[PDB]
Amino acid sequence: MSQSTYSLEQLADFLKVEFQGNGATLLSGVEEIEEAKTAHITFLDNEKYAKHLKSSEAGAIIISRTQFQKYRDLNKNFLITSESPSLVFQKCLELFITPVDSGFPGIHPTAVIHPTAIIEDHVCIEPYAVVCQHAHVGSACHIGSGSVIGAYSTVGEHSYIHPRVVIRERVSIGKRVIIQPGAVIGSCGFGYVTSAFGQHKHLKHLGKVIIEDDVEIGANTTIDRGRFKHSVVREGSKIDNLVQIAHQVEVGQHSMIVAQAGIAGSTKIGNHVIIGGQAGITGHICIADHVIMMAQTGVTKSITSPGIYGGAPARPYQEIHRQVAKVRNLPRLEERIAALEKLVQK
Amino acid sequence: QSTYSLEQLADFLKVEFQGNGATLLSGVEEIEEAKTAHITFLDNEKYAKHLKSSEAGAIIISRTQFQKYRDLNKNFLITSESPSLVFQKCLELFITPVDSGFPGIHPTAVIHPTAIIEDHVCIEPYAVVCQHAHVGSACHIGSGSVIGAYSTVGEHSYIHPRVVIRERVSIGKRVIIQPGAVIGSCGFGYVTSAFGQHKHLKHLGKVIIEDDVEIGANTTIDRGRFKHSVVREGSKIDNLVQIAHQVEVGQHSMIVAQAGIAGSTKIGNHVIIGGQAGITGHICIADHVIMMAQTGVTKSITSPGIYGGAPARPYQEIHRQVAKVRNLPRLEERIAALEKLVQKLE
Amino acid sequence: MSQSTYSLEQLADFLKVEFQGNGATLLSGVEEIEEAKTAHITFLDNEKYAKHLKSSEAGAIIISRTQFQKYRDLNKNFLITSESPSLVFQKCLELFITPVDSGFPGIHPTAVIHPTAIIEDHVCIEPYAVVCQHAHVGSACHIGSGSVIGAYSTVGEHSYIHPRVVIRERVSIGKRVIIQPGAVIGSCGFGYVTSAFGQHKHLKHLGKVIIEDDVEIGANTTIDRGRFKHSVVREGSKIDNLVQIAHQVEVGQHSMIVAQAGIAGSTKIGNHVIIGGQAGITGHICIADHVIMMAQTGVTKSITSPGIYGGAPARPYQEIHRQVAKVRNLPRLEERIAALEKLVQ
Ligand SMILES: CC(=O)N[C@H]1[C@@H](OP(=O)(O)OP(=O)(O)OC[C@H]2O[C@@H](n3ccc(=O)[nH]c3=O)[C@H](O)[C@@H]2O)O[C@H](CO)[C@@H](O)[C@@H]1O
Ligand SMILES: CCCCCCCCCCCCCCCC(=O)O
Ligand SMILES: CCCCCCCCCCCCCCCC(=O)O
Ligand SMILES: CCCCCCCCCCCCCCCC(=O)O
Repeated sequence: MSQSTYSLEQLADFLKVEFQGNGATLLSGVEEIEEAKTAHITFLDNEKYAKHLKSSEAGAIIISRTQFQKYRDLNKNFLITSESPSLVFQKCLELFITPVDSGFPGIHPTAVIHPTAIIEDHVCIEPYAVVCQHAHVGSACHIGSGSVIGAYSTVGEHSYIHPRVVIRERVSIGKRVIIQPGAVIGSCGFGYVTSAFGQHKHLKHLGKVIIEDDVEIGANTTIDRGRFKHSVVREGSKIDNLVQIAHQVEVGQHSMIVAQAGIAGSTKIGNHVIIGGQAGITGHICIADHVIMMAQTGVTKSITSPGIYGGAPARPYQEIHRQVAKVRNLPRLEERIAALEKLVQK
Repeated sequence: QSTYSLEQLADFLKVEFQGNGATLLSGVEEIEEAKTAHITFLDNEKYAKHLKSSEAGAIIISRTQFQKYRDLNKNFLITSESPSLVFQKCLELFITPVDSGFPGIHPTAVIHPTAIIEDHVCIEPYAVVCQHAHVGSACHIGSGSVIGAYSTVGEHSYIHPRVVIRERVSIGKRVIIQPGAVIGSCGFGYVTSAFGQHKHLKHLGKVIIEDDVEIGANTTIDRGRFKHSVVREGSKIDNLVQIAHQVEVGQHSMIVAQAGIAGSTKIGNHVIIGGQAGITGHICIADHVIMMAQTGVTKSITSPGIYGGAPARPYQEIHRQVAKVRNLPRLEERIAALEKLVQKLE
Repeated sequence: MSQSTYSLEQLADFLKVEFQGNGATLLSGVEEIEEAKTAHITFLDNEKYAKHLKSSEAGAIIISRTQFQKYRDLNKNFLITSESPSLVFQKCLELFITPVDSGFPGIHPTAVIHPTAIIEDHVCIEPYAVVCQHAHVGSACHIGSGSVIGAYSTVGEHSYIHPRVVIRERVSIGKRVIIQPGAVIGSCGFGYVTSAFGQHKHLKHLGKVIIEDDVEIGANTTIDRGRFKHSVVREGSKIDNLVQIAHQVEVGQHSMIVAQAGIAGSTKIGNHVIIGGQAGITGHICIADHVIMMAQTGVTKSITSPGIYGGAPARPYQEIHRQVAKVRNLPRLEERIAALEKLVQ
């Protein structure tokens, strides 16, 4: 059974949103548009859902103003918003599954905080978390169970650090950053001096890592500091689980890096970039703004222009689509040769 | 340390032997490396090289492979069961397992007043059990592990140190979780805005880990927005694997290390995923499908059998295409052999 | 707070190095060769750069004696060394940026140490680290916050273990070994016996993990133990972030494994081997000494002689470079066929 029941109108009012349809319609859960039934709230998200909308049995559909002007004649209950539909849907989702926390509010007796560390107002620090010398945790932060905030590291207001995250020394974490469990920020970069015919001597890496506002970093993802320059991750970028970011990597604004991709040292990535799952980018190159790399891409040279790329080495997608096809067509090209090899006349 | 004779072993294992029964054995070893004091085993068409000239004092072997080598004057232990399983029986005679030496519930374990901890459970130093969690009987919760809000761990499960189990996770019976794993990380899903900017969505689905599942070190399993992610019973998952939001892994399936499945993909029962393979989201993998290491699965696999390559094709077809790509200089030379016969002048 | 400025001459005296140029030149930081300004010390270690040298604006360039001869005519401030310019550069770096510890000296009161664990002199153990029955921490070792040192595991003198590393039971860690946060040393190997109905039997692992001296291991890298014999990483090898080292893998000496690479069971890597980022190596094979594997390599067969290998399946550099070129050429190739086929024989 469900947690709550709402009428269309009651919910529209709660959401400070407009509605069209039957205000007395009863709503008791959420569902994706292709599976929603009378009782369900759903949303339309701007894709080929034309016929997904007409055939929708949902009791309430969250739709933007522009999209509603186009489907005004349809006999459906709409919740009409100026915000993005998915975001308003999120608000409806949390009426049915309320978000929950660990049950340890404020600073826990077992939190270890260095006397020189500065903790601001209204912060939560969970069991066994460690805050090292001269660190600075901004107001309304959450430091999860057993996380380490390293020496001289700053954490901007409203950031949410999950359990067992390690933030090493000299790391700048911006406002409203979300780090999932098991991330390591400011691990030493993979750089050495070579000696005695190939033996490798450790170099101390003294660069920072700068994590700007509204950045998210996924579970077990590792971000290496530069040797003397900073690794940076700019505003609004999101980074999925299990990603390697190497020393002195720059990742521009509102970029996205999907699980298990890796970027080698000293590479810059532009703004509005998508790096697909398991892709890899060599060191010492650049990726332009608005580039999209397909999963499992291997980037060997700089990309200087926007568009989709894939393969290894990466090529513009038109080129590798062609490549895969010509390769698959090899036997048919060989029978084409053998037939033309048969013609050996006088 | 103890010692066993060939007859003294055959009788314990309840197995038939052949050779010198008074032979003295004192350990296990790999077929190539085993001397007189060593028990070994054969379980390959591709390890037969090392049998003809082995020095083991006992060779565990199947009724099938025995038919090839019974003429050889080696000491055998012949089984109608898995040679490797019987091998394990011998190995567990010579090496004992060892624990931390922190029995029961440690004084430093933080258990929220509203959590339920059953009987005969071990919770190691600095582990944190959050509100309304249920830890079943005969469980082991490793040092510094987190058991999130409203999460349950079925009886006889084993959570290694520094594992993070987040909110509303269901861990089934006799599950083993290796160190560093993160169960119930947030799925990589965002709301894109007017200016290409990405808005965080709290993911509120469950992760359901069924009975007998094992999960490797530093592996990450994401939860769906509101629908569930599932790893069905029997499935074994290796190190450094990404399991994305709302993925469903069928029963008795294997996912090898560094492999990755993208959001909303369903994997059938008895599927093997070779290492470093990635599979795209929103597709289906049929039961009994085997993906080779480094496979790149772009489209749903409808039929069972072995697949490999990127894009994924059946074994026979990629093996073929690898051969035909290798043969391109030959193919071009026979075009040069043909562009030379333009000697057709008049 | 090292807002510090030194003179080129002071620098040279500190470093014990010859200089060419204005000794009064004021240096107040470090920079990479193509960005260095008059306030900046930089270095040239690779001839791969050197094109940035002629135009360089650095207030000092750390250079070798050979390179000086090559570039003598030039009007630059040089610090001339018989050592590695990158190792001399490091001494300058450390002059402007000072390493910082956590500020938790010695053994922190909240460290759990089993009555049967052995702790030597001058050891740091940080808040909430856990040391199990019969473990051994060497002299002058650092055990970072919340790290676990498992049952009967030894950590050799002068090792540095960062926060939340899990060192499991029966792991030997050598001298001077560094382990970045989150690595897991001694997880169970991935070993099973699939039954007729399709179900998979867990095989208990009781072998060990041996990490030799001067080895380094990256963040969240995971090194599994063997069914009955040890996984081993030999002297001076450096393993990057997020790597899979399976059960019974042996890594030789002075080898390097770049991030996300992976190696399957019972595989042998020789000495002075480089495995590139994201590369993958099957089980039960060997890689010869002095082999270089390109990034994203898929090695399916043993490499038995030295050199450079790339692609998936891996081939020597020559065969793989040629293959890419020939695949790249298929439209041009069938174009030659398209021209041929319009014969009227
Ligand atoms: C993959 C990648 O991107 N770089 C690799 C390469 O870097 P490489 O040796 O080229 O230089 P690194 O990036 O390691 O050194 C740090 C910085 O020094 C600067 N610099 C380098 C040489 C020089 O003569 N003058 C100078 O100013 C470079 O711009 C670099 O950003 O070999 C190192 C040897 O272990 C690895 O750590 C690095 O991962
Ligand atoms: C140049 C080799 C050809 C194949 C294409 C390879 C693309 C590069 C993949 C490297 C993975 C990046 C991992 C980061 C490692 C690090 O630098 O610390
Ligand atoms: C169309 C894709 C081209 C290549 C095919 C390779 C399959 C993709 C591999 C990606 C694996 C990573 C999945 C995690 C995704 C996530 O968490 O959002
Ligand atoms: C066509 C041949 C397949 C492609 C080549 C892939 C080479 C192997 C890549 C996977 C590495 C396996 C490491 C996983 C460790 C483990 O088994 O636990």
